[PDB]
Amino acid sequence: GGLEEVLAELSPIEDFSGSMSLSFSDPRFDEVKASVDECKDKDMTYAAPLFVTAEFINNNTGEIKSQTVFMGD
Amino acid sequence: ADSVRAYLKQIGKVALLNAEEEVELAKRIEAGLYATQKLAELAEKGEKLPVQQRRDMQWICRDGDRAKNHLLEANLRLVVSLAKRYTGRGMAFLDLIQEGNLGLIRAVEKFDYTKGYKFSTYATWWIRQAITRAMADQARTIRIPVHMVEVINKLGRIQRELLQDLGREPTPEELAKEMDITPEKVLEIQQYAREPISLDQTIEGDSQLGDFIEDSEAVVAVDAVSFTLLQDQLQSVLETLSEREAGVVRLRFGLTDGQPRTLDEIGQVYGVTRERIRQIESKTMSKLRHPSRSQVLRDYLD
Amino acid sequence: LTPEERLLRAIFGEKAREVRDTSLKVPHGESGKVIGIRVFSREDDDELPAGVNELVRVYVAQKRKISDGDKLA
Amino acid sequence: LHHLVDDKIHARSTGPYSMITQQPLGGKAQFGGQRFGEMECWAMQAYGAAYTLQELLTIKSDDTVGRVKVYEAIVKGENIPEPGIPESFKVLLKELQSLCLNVEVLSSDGAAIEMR
Amino acid sequence: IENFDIDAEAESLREVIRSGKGQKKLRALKRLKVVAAFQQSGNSPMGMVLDAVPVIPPELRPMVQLDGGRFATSDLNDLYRRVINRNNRLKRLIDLGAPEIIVNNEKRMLQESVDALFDNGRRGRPVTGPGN
Amino acid sequence: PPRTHWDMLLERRSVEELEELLKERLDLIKAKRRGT
Amino acid sequence: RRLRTVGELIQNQIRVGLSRMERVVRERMTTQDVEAITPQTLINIRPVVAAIKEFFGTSQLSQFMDQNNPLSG
Amino acid sequence: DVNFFDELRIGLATADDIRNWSYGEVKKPETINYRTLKPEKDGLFCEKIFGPT
DNA sequence: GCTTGACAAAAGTGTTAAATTGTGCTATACTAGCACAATTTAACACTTTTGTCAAGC
Ligand SMILES: CC(=O)O[C@H]1[C@H](C)[C@H](O)[C@H](C)[C@@H](O)[C@@H]([C@H](C)OC(=O)C(C)(C)CC(=O)O)CC/C=C(/C)C(=O)Nc2cc(O)c3c4c(c(C)c(O)c3c2O)O[C@](C)(O/C=C/[C@H](O[C@H]2C[C@@H]3OCO[C@@H]3[C@@H](C)O2)[C@H]1C)C4=O
Repeated sequence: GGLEEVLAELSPIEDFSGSMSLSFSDPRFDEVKASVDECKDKDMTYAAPLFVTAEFINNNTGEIKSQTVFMGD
Repeated sequence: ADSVRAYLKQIGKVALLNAEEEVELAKRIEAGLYATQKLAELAEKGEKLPVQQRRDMQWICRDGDRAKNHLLEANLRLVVSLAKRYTGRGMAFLDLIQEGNLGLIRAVEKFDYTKGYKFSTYATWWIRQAITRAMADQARTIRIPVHMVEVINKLGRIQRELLQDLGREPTPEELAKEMDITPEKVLEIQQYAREPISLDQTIEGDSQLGDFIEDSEAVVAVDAVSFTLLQDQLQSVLETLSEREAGVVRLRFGLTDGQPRTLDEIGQVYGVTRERIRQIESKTMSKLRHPSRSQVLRDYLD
Repeated sequence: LTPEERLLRAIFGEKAREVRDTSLKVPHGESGKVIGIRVFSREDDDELPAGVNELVRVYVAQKRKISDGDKLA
Repeated sequence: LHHLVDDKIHARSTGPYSMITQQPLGGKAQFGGQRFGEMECWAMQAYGAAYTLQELLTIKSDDTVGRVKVYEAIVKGENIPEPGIPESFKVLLKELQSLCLNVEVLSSDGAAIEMR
Repeated sequence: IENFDIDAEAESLREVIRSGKGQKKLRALKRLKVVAAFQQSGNSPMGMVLDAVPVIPPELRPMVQLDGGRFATSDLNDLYRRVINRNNRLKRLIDLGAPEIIVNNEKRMLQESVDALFDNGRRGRPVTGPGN
Repeated sequence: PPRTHWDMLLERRSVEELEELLKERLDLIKAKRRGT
Repeated sequence: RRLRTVGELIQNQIRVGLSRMERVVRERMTTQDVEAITPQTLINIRPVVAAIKEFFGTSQLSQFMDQNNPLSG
Repeated sequence: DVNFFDELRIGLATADDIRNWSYGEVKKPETINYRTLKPEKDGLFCEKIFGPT
């Protein structure tokens, strides 16, 4: 996927030391906010929110921190 | 070749200091500063000093400034190190660098070696503050003050945090409660945060925006002429009124002088009680409303 | 206001109104009939840009008989 | 085709003017007037119609006082007045001053003249 | 320019053209054109360095709110803003007393702003706003 | 009435602290000229 | 000679928004306290959604659809 | 408004010429107040020097 | 044809409280937010001026 292709490029964001590495993966799309006829009515952009599944790992303490990130519409 | 490229060339010509070096410079800079103040107070109080002691006291004053400038030129790289992170937010890199140098100056002025802390530890606060304080003061063409620039950044901060908590951009009521302010306040803040645009910008093709702005106070030839024709019509009505009556109506509205006049001030010229002027005004106005006199000006209403 | 104007206000008894007229009029040469109207109001919980209270859009259509000077091809 | 007469016919006697320059602002959005460009001035100069050319560049567009007096003359039915100084020219003088160029309009006497 | 004898610089320039004819004569010939141009005129050549800069009237660099409440303004205002900002900061650095590197850096920046104000992009990087 | 370098120095050190500093600095130059 | 299609034209603008995010994530790591950071703390999306908005909003490639007749569209 | 003048001359503007022309020295990089929207004094649109609004 | 006193509305005026605005500051080492002073703006009690009415010379 084009989005997965650009996400494979950033993952992982590695520290200069490499102590902390943050990984992106698994793009998520939610159902559209409003219909095309409703967007042209209310002067809003036809869009669907985009969640991602990131992660931040600390090499020093070995902890794992997963989270859900909202990129935008 | 390039301006910034030239500045880094010269700041690098001074070797960075170590802790002991900083402390010594911080001592000489301080002794020279007190040696300077000491001599100034003496003249006011008298208190002449040994001719010789004064000599090497004045040299300590002179010697402190080399310590001051040597300390600045050594930590210039630190300013650039901090200024890089703020480029592209509406300020040129060099301006950020200079304002940072101002913070570095005060850091040297306020440094305390007795605390035993490394200089970069304390100078970083002043350079960071001097750069951001400067951005709020200058980065905007309309120049919002600092405290209002502070609440804008805080509001956008809140909207950002909340956006992740909510999954959508907030409504004015939510930001108002989250920031502990009124919904009409946050709306008023978002109007202040608007930034201007360039007239010299072009929009489709070869047409700059500037050519589309109307001149509002420009005289419109169709109305100014009718105004001249109108004031001639009024000049006719005045000849029909009594000489004292016509004189009163003008002064009350200052047609000839261009400035209104109150009744007591109209009483002095006519030497009559101001109430009488009010009475004469009432009788003359009703006569102006009389059918014959006002028929023409109805059409001149608009 | 103008000294000449303030008198006419006193004669014909029309109070000089406190506000300026900035109304939406039809452009020169344009004609037709009103099809529909869209209204977004601040009182009702409509979404508006900061500082904007009410929005009203008027849609005007017109029949165009083929006329002299029109371009055919 | 989408080119229609009703949309392409424009006529103007008087109307709004630009804020920086005092010329009529073009386009149908502003009831604008037609542009008398560089080539058109060449044609008028070729004809030798000095007054027609002066009229187009002084009292039809840029004379802040000239264009309003001619309207007063047409309504009163009087002769049309002598044109003034094009605002474009006065703006040009100021733009040269802003470049640290001292430009002085001079009469036969050699005395400077206040452009106001 | 203060220590400039503009007659002897001219005359010494005046004679060399006829004697040292060649590639160097052309250099002196062209150079004589500007030197003599100042000689005939009673106007000083000091004008090439400005102690003060004129500010164009506001009406020609307007700042007006197009409807919608939003504001538009000429680039000249931001260009004047750059110049006056760096001018005042320089005053501040002088009054404080500052290392020559800092003061000299400010003077170079000030000169560049006046250059950008007059002919932007003519010398090196042109000053840009939003959208480059 | 600005806030000058003197004010900032006096705020963090008493006159007795500055005086002792000046004495040290004075003895340094004193040793230089007097002692070879 | 190739043609960048719509999907890639979006992909390129997504890449730019993620790259300026990479810089902010990097600086955010340093001045932030270790163990006080989560995927949410390091990420401000302002560049990403601004890249999407700017492209659709400003880019030459995103064009007002010409709809006078269905053949034109 | 003569409209009939003979010569037009140009030359280097000395500091005194510039100094003379100006109706005042603009001292601040301020355009207009952000709330009142009125021109800021000593700024770029200062009525004190440039003229009334 | 005009004047007087009672009178309320409006416009100033000086004094005070609130808000707005500007400056200073942060101490591991690294090459935004708050406190405080200064200034401006509002609020207000209070005084003078101004427009107005009824009644009468
Ligand atoms: C706002 C907008 O959409 O304008 C669009 C454009 C006008 C509308 O799409 C319009 C509906 C148009 O599609 C139709 C229409 C019938 O044609 C016409 O309108 C005219 C009258 C011109 C021709 C005609 O009718 O005869 C159909 C045209 C049919 C054909 C075979 C054609 O010629 N096509 C065409 C025409 C173009 O000129 C350009 C063009 C361009 C690029 C990268 C293109 O690929 C263009 C293109 O393919 O680069 C330039 C320098 O500048 C870019 C300018 C604009 O781009 C925007 C992009 C952003 O949108 C909002 O902010 C940005 C704004 C500032 O610029 C252009 C792309 C530019 O001239």
